[PDB]
Amino acid sequence: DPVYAEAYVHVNQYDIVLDVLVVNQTSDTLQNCTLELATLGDLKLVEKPSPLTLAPHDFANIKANVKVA
Amino acid sequence: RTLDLPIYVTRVKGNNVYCLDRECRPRVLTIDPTEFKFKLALINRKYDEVLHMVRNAKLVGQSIIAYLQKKGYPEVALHFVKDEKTRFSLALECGNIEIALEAAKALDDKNCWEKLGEVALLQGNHQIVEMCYQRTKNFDK
Amino acid sequence: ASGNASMVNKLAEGAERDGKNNVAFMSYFLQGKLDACLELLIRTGRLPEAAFLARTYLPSQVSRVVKLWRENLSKVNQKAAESLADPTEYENLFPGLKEAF
Repeated sequence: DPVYAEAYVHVNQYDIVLDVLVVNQTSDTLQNCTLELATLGDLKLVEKPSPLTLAPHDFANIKANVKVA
Repeated sequence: RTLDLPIYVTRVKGNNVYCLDRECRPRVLTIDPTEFKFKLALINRKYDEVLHMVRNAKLVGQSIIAYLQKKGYPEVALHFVKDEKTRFSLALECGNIEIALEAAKALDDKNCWEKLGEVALLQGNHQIVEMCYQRTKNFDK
Repeated sequence: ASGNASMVNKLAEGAERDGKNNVAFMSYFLQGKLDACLELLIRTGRLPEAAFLARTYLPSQVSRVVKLWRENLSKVNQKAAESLADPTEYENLFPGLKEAF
C-alpha cells in the first residue's frame, strides 16, 4: 500500500529491537489499528510508539524495544 | 517497490509487473527498479537516478549493506544519512571524514576521536590533526 | 643526569629489551642516531611517524619509507589512500630544496 511498512529486526546489544518502517505513504495519518503487549521469553516486549495515524505520504520509525532478560 | 503481506515473486511478465504469494495475496504493479540502473549507474558513478527518485533507505534492519556498507562513493551518503550518531557511523563506514569533521566536533565520545585524529592523519593533514590531539591530551605526542 | 653514551650502548641493548616502543626511541635520539630510531619504527609499525623523522632530520628514508607506508595504504586501496610522489609532483623532495640535508 502507499503505506508500506517494511521492517526488520536489529538486535543490537541484548536488545532485540524492532526497526519498523511504517511508511505511510498513505494519503493521510490513516487510522491505525491495534497492537498488544506480552510477556515474552527471557525478554518481554515492551514498547510501542503510541499514535495511530498513518500520516500522509510520510515515513515513520517505529521502534520496539523488547526487554531482553 | 515493496510487497504487500506475503508475496513471492513468481516471475516477470513485462514492465506491468506481476507478483504472487502462491495463488493469492497478489499484484499488477507499477514497477520501480532499483538496482539495475544502479550498478550500471554506479559503475558509471551515476546517481542521477536515485536521487531523482529520491529513493533513500539504508536501513530497514539495514539496507546499506549491499555495498553501501561496503560503500561505493560517499555520494551515497548524500542520498540519505541522519543523526550525528548515525552520521558518525558513516563517518567510519565511509570513512566519511568530512562528516567526520563535524561529526567530531559533535562527537565527543573521545575514544572515538581518540582513534580518529591519527586516522585523520593517516588519511592526511596533521595541521588539523594537531588540534584534534590538542584537546585529546596527547600533549606529549 | 651526568649523561653517558656507554650507558646508552648497553642500555640500547636494553632498550631493545623493554617492550614498549617509546623509551627506546629517546635513547636512539639521545645517542643521536636517526638510524636507530628509524629501525626501531620498522618493527613497531610506527609508520606515519617514522616518516616525519625521516623527513625532518633527513636520512631521506622519507623516500624509502614513504613507499612502504603508502603501500600499506595501497593495500587499503583508494587512490587518495594510495597517495603518491617523491622528487616531483605531489611532493617535490629534492626539487623543493629546503631543511634537512
